[PDB]
Amino acid sequence: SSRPATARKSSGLSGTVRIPGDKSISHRSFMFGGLASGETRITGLLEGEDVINTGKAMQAMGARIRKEGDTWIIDGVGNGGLLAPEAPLDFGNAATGCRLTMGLVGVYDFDSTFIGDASLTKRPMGRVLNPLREMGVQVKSEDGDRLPVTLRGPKTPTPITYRVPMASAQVKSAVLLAGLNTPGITTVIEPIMTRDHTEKMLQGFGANLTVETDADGVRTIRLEGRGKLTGQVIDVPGDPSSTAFPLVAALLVPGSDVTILNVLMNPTRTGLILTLQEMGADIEVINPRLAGGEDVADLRVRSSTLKGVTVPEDRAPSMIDEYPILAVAAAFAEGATVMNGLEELRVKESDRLSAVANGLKLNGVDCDEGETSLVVRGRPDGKGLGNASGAAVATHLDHRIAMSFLVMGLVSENPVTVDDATMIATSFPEFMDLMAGLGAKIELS
Ligand SMILES: C[C@](O[C@@H]1CC(C(=O)O)=C[C@@H](OP(=O)(O)O)[C@H]1O)(C(=O)O)P(=O)(O)O
Repeated sequence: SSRPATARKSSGLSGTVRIPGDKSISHRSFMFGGLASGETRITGLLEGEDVINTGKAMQAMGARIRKEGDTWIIDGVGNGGLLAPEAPLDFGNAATGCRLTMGLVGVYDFDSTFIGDASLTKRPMGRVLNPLREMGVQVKSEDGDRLPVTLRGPKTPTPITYRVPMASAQVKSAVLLAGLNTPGITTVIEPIMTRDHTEKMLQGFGANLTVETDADGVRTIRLEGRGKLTGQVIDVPGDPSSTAFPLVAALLVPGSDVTILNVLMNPTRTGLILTLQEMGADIEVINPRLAGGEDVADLRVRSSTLKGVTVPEDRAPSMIDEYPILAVAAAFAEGATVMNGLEELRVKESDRLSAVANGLKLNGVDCDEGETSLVVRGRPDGKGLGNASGAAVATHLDHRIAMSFLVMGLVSENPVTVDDATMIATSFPEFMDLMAGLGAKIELS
């Protein structure tokens, strides 16, 4: 079952908080630490449900994982050393874990089965299963290439050169991870850059992986297969997608001044910040530095008056998971915010385009949902927004829909209710406590 929650108008958010670790990097830390030779030590790991599921999948294949103090320590099996799992690998709500693991173990000569929850089971897997079929993996999937899926790798996989058709870092990642156990050179060509945690981290683990960018922006990523991977010390930066929630809340709630510490600032993750700055947001980037091999900074966010802007389709990959919270900010901006190139939103935990549009309408917002776009016209004073009758936003098992609308309720004249807050812990278990500490009033049923 589910647990609804209602957000109420706040008098001002204020404080300094450390945001939880980056989910993308956390997933990969468990995966690469579990695969590599020797020991990997991780500090700052996100302990949300999605990451825990990836950890259990790696344990199922032979890695030993334990938490000593505040450090997760992993004893890896070495490249080529994964063991056949006894039972299905349950990824719950996590597409990142599921899709990357399909590439990782699908190329091994044993059977592996992938299952997940009601939301993950409806998402498309063909985007990863097709290149695996080219590599020689035998695939048994449900119609439409959906879970459950059982893979059986060939004795010797075939390396491929794959041009990713949509701006998916998960597809690029799955093909590169498959390349780790494939003899020869695996090449991934990305016409538009997507988050590059896989490339940066594999290089950090010693992989002979190179990235070449043409002047036209196309990336050619080459990986030599069956090479040694060496355990590493990892310091996980703060999640920029989780940061988006208290950050947008601070921009919208009058009388706010919130500082978020140690936030990942890799440009493939900062499209929302750039967009909000263009809308007039007061976001100060403090002490930009290098930590754990990544760019991080502290962000001081203050109440701002926002104006609608046009968000180009090519910025989408750099902020794809932040469209829900951006749409909420647009609900309080002067004028229209226009966002196109949103086809990928329809295949996430929920069809995010439909869920955001329906949630906004339920809460009095004037918006137009297109097949691949969203136009939102705001009401800066928040008058008439929210839902006085207490009607609940349908979250469709999507944690980001739940968090985005709860942020809306801190600003709207009328409270905003979401039908379920139980999935928030998949990526941000600290959400309720963190927001409450800043002054937000959110009542869990
Ligand atoms: C959607 C989501 O976040 C995704 C995680 C992810 C990664 O490699 O770590 C890449 C993107 O997916 P894609 O563009 O390759 O399809 C994100 O949207 C996910 O984990 O599935 P999140 O919203 O649940 O964080």
